[PDB]
This record gives sequence, C-alpha cells and structure tokens, in this order.
Amino acid sequence: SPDTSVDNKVNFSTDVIYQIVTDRFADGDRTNNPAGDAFSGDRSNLKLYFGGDWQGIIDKINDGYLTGMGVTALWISQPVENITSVIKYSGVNNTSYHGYWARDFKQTNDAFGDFADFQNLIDTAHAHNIKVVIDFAPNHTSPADRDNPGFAENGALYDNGSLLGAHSNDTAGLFHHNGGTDFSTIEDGIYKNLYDLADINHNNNAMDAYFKSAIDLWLGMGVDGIRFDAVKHMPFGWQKSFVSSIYGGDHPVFTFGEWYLGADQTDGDNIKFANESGMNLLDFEYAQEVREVFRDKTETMKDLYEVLASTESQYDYINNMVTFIDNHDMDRFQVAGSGTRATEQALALTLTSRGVPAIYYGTEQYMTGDGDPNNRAMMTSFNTGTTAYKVIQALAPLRKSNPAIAYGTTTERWVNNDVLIIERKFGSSAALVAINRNSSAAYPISGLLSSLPAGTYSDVLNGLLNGNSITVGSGGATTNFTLAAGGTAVWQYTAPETSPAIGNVGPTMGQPGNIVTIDGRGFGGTAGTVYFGTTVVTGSGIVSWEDTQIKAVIPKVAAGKTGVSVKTSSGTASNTFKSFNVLTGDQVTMRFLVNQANTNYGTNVYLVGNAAELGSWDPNKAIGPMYNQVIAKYPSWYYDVSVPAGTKLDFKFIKKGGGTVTWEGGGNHTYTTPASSVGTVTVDWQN
Ligand SMILES: [Ca+2]
Ligand SMILES: [Ca+2]
Repeated sequence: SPDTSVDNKVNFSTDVIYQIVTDRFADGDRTNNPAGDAFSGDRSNLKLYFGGDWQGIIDKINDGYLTGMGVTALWISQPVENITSVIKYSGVNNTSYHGYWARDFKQTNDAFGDFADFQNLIDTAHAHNIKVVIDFAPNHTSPADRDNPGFAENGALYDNGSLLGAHSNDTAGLFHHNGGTDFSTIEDGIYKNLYDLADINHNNNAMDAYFKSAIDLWLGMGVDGIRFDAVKHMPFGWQKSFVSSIYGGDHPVFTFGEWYLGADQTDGDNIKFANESGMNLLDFEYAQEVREVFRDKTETMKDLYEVLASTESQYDYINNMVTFIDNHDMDRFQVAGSGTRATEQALALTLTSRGVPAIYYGTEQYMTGDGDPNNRAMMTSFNTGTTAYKVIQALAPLRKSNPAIAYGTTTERWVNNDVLIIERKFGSSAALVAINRNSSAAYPISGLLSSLPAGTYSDVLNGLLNGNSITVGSGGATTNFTLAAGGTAVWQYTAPETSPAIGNVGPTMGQPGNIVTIDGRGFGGTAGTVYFGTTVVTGSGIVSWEDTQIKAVIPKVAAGKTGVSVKTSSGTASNTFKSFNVLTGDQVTMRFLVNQANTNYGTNVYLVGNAAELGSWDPNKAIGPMYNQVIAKYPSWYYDVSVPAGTKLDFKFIKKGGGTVTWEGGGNHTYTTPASSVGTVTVDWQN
C-alpha cells in the first residue's frame, strides 16, 4: 500500500538492489546441475556452470543473509531456457551459465530451476518484502555461424518447445543476415550481430508478438522489474513501443537497461535513451566517477560533485538512475591487497545518493577479479560480520524511512580534494553525508551549514567508518568538528509532512488509460485531485489514494511532455513531477524509409510529423540522424519509430546540416498505422 511496499513494482528509489549472477551465488539444488564438459566441479573454468540456482537464492533469503543486509530487491540472471551446448571459444569451453544465450523465452533454464522453483523464489522474496528483477534479452538468441549450421545450436528459437526457426535456413525471416557488428556506429551495432549472436528481427511482427507474449508470462508470475540486455543494439523505437505495451498492460513494472560508458565519458544518445525511451538506465557516469574517486584516486571530490551536478542537468528522471560501483561488466571494485575503506565509502555514498542503488554480489565480501570472467567468481563467503555488510545493513533501510534519501534534491555543503559533504532534502526531511577519502589525514570542518533542524545528531553508522556526532545550531550552523581520516558519517532528520510532496511518478511514459504510481509524502488519507498539466483527474480517475502513494489513470490529455501534480482534499497544492511523457495511444513500431534523399557531407535526413511521437513538427525534435547503411543504402534512409496504432500520420523528411534546415517540398506524406502490428512505410523524397 505505501510507497515503500514490496507491492510497488513501478518505482524503486526506496529500494536497494542486490545483483546476483545466479550460477555464481549459491548451489541450493545439486540435482539440477549440468554435467560433463558443461560443469566445473573444481571451479577452474569460470566459463562453465558452477551450479548456482534459484533454490540457493531462496536459501540465502530464508537464512537471513540477504534480508539481514537490508537489501529489498534482487536482480538476477535471465531466467529463460538457454542453449545447453558447449562452445570452444578461444581454446576454452564456454557455456550459457550467464543466461544470455536464450533458446526459449517461455521456458526456464533448468540449471536454475523449474517454473515451480521460480514461483517459489518470487513468493519467498515477496514474503520477505524483497522485489525481483530479471534480465531479459530480446536482442538475440545464441551463437550462430553463417557458414556452419552445426556451430553451437545455430541460434535456434523455440516457442514453448516448438521450433520457430534457426539462423541458417531462416525461412520465417526471424533474424537479421548482415554479419557481425564492428561497433563502429550505433546503426551498425543495432542491425548487425552482437558478436556471433543470432540477431532478432523485430520488424518481423512474429517476433514483436512473441516477445510481448514472453514477457507477459514472466510478469504474470509476479516479476517486479525488467533489466533489458543490450539496449544499445536494438532500435530505440522498438523498445519504446515494447515498454509502452507493458505499461498499458496488467503489470506495469520498473525497467532499465545497460548502456555502457567508459570513464570520463558522456553520450548524447545514452541521455536521449534514458529521457525518452520510457526505459531507465544504469548510471555509468556515476559509477565510473565514483571508481575514479575512491578506487583509483584519479579524480577529486570536486570532480565528483561536478559529475553529480551534470547528471542532474542531463537526465530528466534523476530518481530512476540505477547507481553502482561495479557490476558484471567491470573490474571488481576491490583491488587485491588493497584496503577495504574505499569499498565501504563508495557503498555509503551510493546508498545515500539519488537514484536506485544496486550492489553487485560479493561486494560486501570484498571479492576481487579483473575482467570477464574473473569478475564473476563464485560467492566467496556468507560472513555477515564484514564492515561492508554492516554499512549496507545500517544505511539501506534509510531509503525506506527517510524520503530525503529516497527522493530528495542533492546539494553540496562542503568540498575539498579529499572531502565531500552532501545534503539531501525532501519536504521537511534531510540527510547530511560527510566523506573523507584520505586514509592518512583528518580534516577540520569549520563553518559548515545545514538544513537540519537544531539539535544533536548521532552518526547513523555509529562511528563504524570513523564518523562522529554533530551539533546543529538554530540557524543551521554545524559546530566545528574534525572529520577523521577515512571518515564517513550520515546525519538525518525525518519529519511528518503536512504539505503534499511528490517524490516520483512511474512509469515516466504512458498513453491515456494507463495506471501511474505517484509516490511521496503528505498526500493525506482522503482522495484529492491529480493533475496532468492543468487537466484534472478526479473520482473514477483515482484508482487509490493514501498519504504516500496515489494511483491514477492517465486522462485524455494532449500528447507530449507535461507536469504531474496533486492537490489534497483540503486543496493544498504540491510540487511537480516534470517531463512525464503522455503518448497519443497504444503504440506500434513503424519502419520509415525515404528514397532518393541525397545530401552533402555533414548533412543528414530526419523524420518529422504532426504526432507527438514524431516530434510535432519541431525540427529540433526531428527523429534522426536516420540510418542509411544496413537495412537500406544511401541515398535511401530509414529508422524504426514508436508511433500510435490505428492512426493517420502526417509527416515530412528534412535535411539538417550546419545550422540550416531544408524541408521536403509538396504535400505531407500520409500513412495510417496498423492497429496492432509493426509495419513498414516507404516513400520517395519530394523535391
Ligand atoms: Ca544447482
Ligand atoms: Ca540487434
């Protein structure tokens, strides 16, 4: 019922995610272990199955390891049936232990368990107030060789046990046949194969229907979240259409993808994805920077806040960024032979910072290992006594109890090369966090100011990371203190809120009729009003209303970005959740093709149209730069776009380059979209 409930599938910023590589966590059932060349009994080959399964996860929930840590969500390997063949990559036998080589998206990987096992995991987690997130990888099936049907399992796709097709002799046209990508461009990485993985053709409506059917199965079993694999390698438009159908369905859930960024790197396409796909993202800008600051010491605390400020400017849904200090695709945070304070401080920052914190299994056991697959070693121990375990145990529950932590703004109160003091603020609640990364020097903190009410505040960590108590004056001035070497402390104030405050709205995108979840404080007990822009939602439009959460039906309002606000029963107004994307209606994915659109170097073709999904005639929101190498060749251009179903579209193409915009001549192109199917529309550039 409240915002913090395990029942809240759609919003995760009050949660702490624990990321499990299922095969490498705990073998709770040896009877489902693979055997022979596919299994590593002595764990000498990290590319074979070790035997970790869902029973193992269930066991660590029941025996208190996970629950005692204070984690409230598990993010697990893709649960679906994978290939069972052993593949000799680079002189070494490899398996599907990682779950990414699907063969049937409607069946389980029997190494992990059967469907009853999976239901048991869902129910056991939910009973313990833990949400479950699954990897889902609709980009591809499994390895295939163009010139050898006998390689691996030839990327074969089954549908509840019956053959849909394989990569060789792909008679139903389920796969792309453009070779492998060189990752040179996003287009190249989308419509060519990811390494040798048979690449799903989502412009084939058989595949659109198949994957919508598949995900509904898993959501019907009670899955609370989806982590999409390889979002950079599928069309933006197909994924936007895909998640909109989830949001319009019976089980809206939290979704996020992995779009990798290196250290010191920003990517505009990454930002557009997170802001406009309807899907959120792992926060690699955060992750890489925190590693630079604490692990490698290659950036200062001043650099750190600069990144926090810039992400704030870049991303529209800041409370949805999934933060972390490492994961399955990075070198382990802990460097072997190094101290543990770096880990403990990085964890404390992540747990108290904006977004959705995710912790990679074994981080709290200081597990080491550089590169794949060394970063995916078996869980080394279940010792509940490590400092890192205790850090998580102390801080993770604050995400549930202190709305400033879960939802609040972020403010810099103090900075030095080695010292950062951050303040979170939401309504009357606040949290103040101080970190000194220097293990050899303490720092006097003088003249520090805070939004904390006057009083004495003890460290939530109780000095575990050498923190201290503080005294706050009636003007907000913090009495001078010394922040100890390696110091980390958290001071907090939680108040009863009298004025309505919106902390998050999920999903961030929806067509009229979708049910959205509005989380926060001070909504009151009796139903008030919800607003999309100035459009009122009342009575039957209100699904439910309590003080920390409202569920509302998206009204028939004009499509486009708008602000969501509320008004209590006594007429008190709230803040606004900005940039909610109202869709025109149910979506389909449409491939747009334009022919004979020649351009000069530096000029690209874009798509614009009257629908909001087509940028509403705004050349600055034109869709593109369009693609012109793989699916179709220059001077033809193409793009796959999420557009309203059963709807007449008016559109034109434009050429943009060097600050000048040239529009197509003649009248608008017109096209009425399919009612439910993906489709293709092909037109000629009008001179
Ligand atoms: Ca097992
Ligand atoms: Ca692809």
